[PDB]
Amino acid sequence: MFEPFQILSICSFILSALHFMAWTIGHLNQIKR
Amino acid sequence: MFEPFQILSICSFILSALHFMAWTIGHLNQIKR
Amino acid sequence: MFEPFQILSICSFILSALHFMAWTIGHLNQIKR
Amino acid sequence: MFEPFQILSICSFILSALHFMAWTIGHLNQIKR
Repeated sequence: MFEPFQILSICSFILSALHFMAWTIGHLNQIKR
Repeated sequence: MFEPFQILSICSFILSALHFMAWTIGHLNQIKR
Repeated sequence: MFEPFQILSICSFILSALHFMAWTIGHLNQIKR
Repeated sequence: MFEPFQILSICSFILSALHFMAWTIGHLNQIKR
Protein backbone atom coordinates (compact mmCIF):
# COMPACT_ATOMS: atom_id res chain seq x y z
CA MET A 1 0.00 0.00 0.00
CA PHE A 2 3.03 2.23 -0.55
CA GLU A 3 1.58 3.74 -3.70
CA PRO A 4 -1.63 5.81 -3.11
CA PHE A 5 -2.70 5.33 -6.74
CA GLN A 6 -3.32 1.70 -5.77
CA ILE A 7 -6.70 2.68 -4.32
CA LEU A 8 -7.78 3.97 -7.73
CA SER A 9 -6.48 0.84 -9.46
CA ILE A 10 -8.29 -1.58 -7.15
CA CYS A 11 -11.49 0.46 -7.31
CA SER A 12 -11.45 0.60 -11.11
CA PHE A 13 -10.73 -3.12 -11.30
CA ILE A 14 -13.69 -3.94 -9.06
CA LEU A 15 -16.00 -1.58 -10.97
CA SER A 16 -14.74 -3.06 -14.24
CA ALA A 17 -15.53 -6.66 -13.30
CA LEU A 18 -18.93 -5.64 -11.95
CA HIS A 19 -19.64 -3.58 -15.07
CA PHE A 20 -19.10 -6.48 -17.45
CA MET A 21 -20.90 -8.78 -15.02
CA ALA A 22 -24.17 -6.86 -15.15
CA TRP A 23 -23.75 -6.21 -18.87
CA THR A 24 -23.23 -9.88 -19.69
CA ILE A 25 -26.39 -10.79 -17.78
CA GLY A 26 -28.24 -7.90 -19.42
CA HIS A 27 -27.39 -9.07 -22.94
CA LEU A 28 -28.01 -12.70 -22.01
CA ASN A 29 -31.39 -11.83 -20.48
CA GLN A 30 -32.53 -15.43 -20.03
CA ILE A 31 -30.30 -17.85 -18.14
CA LYS A 32 -30.82 -20.52 -20.80
CA ARG A 33 -29.90 -23.93 -19.40
CA MET B 1 -3.81 18.08 -3.18
CA PHE B 2 -0.11 17.25 -3.32
CA GLU B 3 -0.62 14.61 -5.99
CA PRO B 4 -1.90 16.03 -9.35
CA PHE B 5 -3.33 12.64 -10.32
CA GLN B 6 -5.92 13.27 -7.60
CA ILE B 7 -7.91 15.43 -10.02
CA LEU B 8 -8.28 12.45 -12.36
CA SER B 9 -9.25 10.17 -9.49
CA ILE B 10 -11.95 12.47 -8.13
CA CYS B 11 -13.30 13.14 -11.62
CA SER B 12 -13.49 9.45 -12.48
CA PHE B 13 -15.16 8.70 -9.16
CA ILE B 14 -17.83 11.33 -9.75
CA LEU B 15 -18.42 10.19 -13.33
CA SER B 16 -18.56 6.58 -12.10
CA ALA B 17 -21.26 7.24 -9.50
CA LEU B 18 -23.26 9.30 -11.99
CA HIS B 19 -22.85 6.63 -14.67
CA PHE B 20 -24.35 3.87 -12.54
CA MET B 21 -26.96 6.31 -11.26
CA ALA B 22 -28.43 7.02 -14.68
CA TRP B 23 -28.01 3.39 -15.71
CA THR B 24 -29.86 2.06 -12.67
CA ILE B 25 -32.76 4.40 -13.37
CA GLY B 26 -32.65 3.49 -17.05
CA HIS B 27 -32.95 -0.25 -16.35
CA LEU B 28 -35.54 0.36 -13.64
CA ASN B 29 -37.59 2.59 -15.96
CA GLN B 30 -40.62 2.82 -13.66
CA ILE B 31 -40.12 3.96 -10.08
CA LYS B 32 -42.35 1.16 -8.80
CA ARG B 33 -43.54 1.95 -5.27
CA MET C 1 4.12 16.79 -20.35
CA PHE C 2 6.44 16.11 -17.42
CA GLU C 3 4.13 13.49 -15.96
CA PRO C 4 3.69 10.37 -18.21
CA PHE C 5 0.36 9.55 -16.55
CA GLN C 6 -0.97 12.62 -18.37
CA ILE C 7 -1.40 10.55 -21.53
CA LEU C 8 -3.79 8.24 -19.68
CA SER C 9 -5.68 11.18 -18.21
CA ILE C 10 -6.18 12.95 -21.53
CA CYS C 11 -7.15 9.70 -23.25
CA SER C 12 -9.70 8.81 -20.58
CA PHE C 13 -11.13 12.32 -20.68
CA ILE C 14 -11.60 12.16 -24.45
CA LEU C 15 -13.13 8.68 -24.29
CA SER C 16 -15.38 9.85 -21.45
CA ALA C 17 -16.80 12.82 -23.36
CA LEU C 18 -17.29 10.68 -26.46
CA HIS C 19 -18.92 7.92 -24.41
CA PHE C 20 -21.59 10.19 -22.96
CA MET C 21 -21.95 11.88 -26.35
CA ALA C 22 -22.99 8.72 -28.16
CA TRP C 23 -25.04 7.56 -25.18
CA THR C 24 -27.00 10.82 -24.97
CA ILE C 25 -27.84 10.58 -28.67
CA GLY C 26 -28.70 6.90 -28.26
CA HIS C 27 -31.20 7.57 -25.48
CA LEU C 28 -32.55 10.63 -27.27
CA ASN C 29 -32.97 8.67 -30.51
CA GLN C 30 -34.94 11.38 -32.33
CA ILE C 31 -33.48 14.88 -32.54
CA LYS C 32 -36.83 16.41 -31.61
CA ARG C 33 -36.90 20.08 -32.60
CA MET D 1 8.01 -1.20 -17.09
CA PHE D 2 9.60 1.24 -14.65
CA GLU D 3 6.27 2.80 -13.74
CA PRO D 4 3.85 0.38 -11.96
CA PHE D 5 0.85 2.46 -13.04
CA GLN D 6 1.58 1.18 -16.55
CA ILE D 7 -0.25 -2.05 -15.74
CA LEU D 8 -3.42 -0.07 -15.05
CA SER D 9 -2.98 1.96 -18.23
CA ILE D 10 -2.51 -1.06 -20.49
CA CYS D 11 -5.40 -2.89 -18.84
CA SER D 12 -7.76 0.06 -19.21
CA PHE D 13 -6.71 0.52 -22.83
CA ILE D 14 -7.44 -3.13 -23.64
CA LEU D 15 -10.78 -3.05 -21.82
CA SER D 16 -11.61 0.22 -23.60
CA ALA D 17 -11.02 -1.15 -27.09
CA LEU D 18 -12.94 -4.32 -26.26
CA HIS D 19 -15.78 -2.30 -24.73
CA PHE D 20 -16.37 -0.24 -27.86
CA MET D 21 -15.84 -3.34 -29.98
CA ALA D 22 -18.73 -5.26 -28.45
CA TRP D 23 -20.85 -2.11 -28.27
CA THR D 24 -20.35 -1.29 -31.95
CA ILE D 25 -21.41 -4.80 -32.91
CA GLY D 26 -24.33 -4.61 -30.49
CA HIS D 27 -25.69 -1.40 -32.03
CA LEU D 28 -24.96 -2.66 -35.54
CA ASN D 29 -26.73 -5.96 -34.83
CA GLN D 30 -26.72 -7.18 -38.44
CA ILE D 31 -23.43 -7.30 -40.32
CA LYS D 32 -25.04 -5.69 -43.37
CA ARG D 33 -22.89 -6.31 -46.45
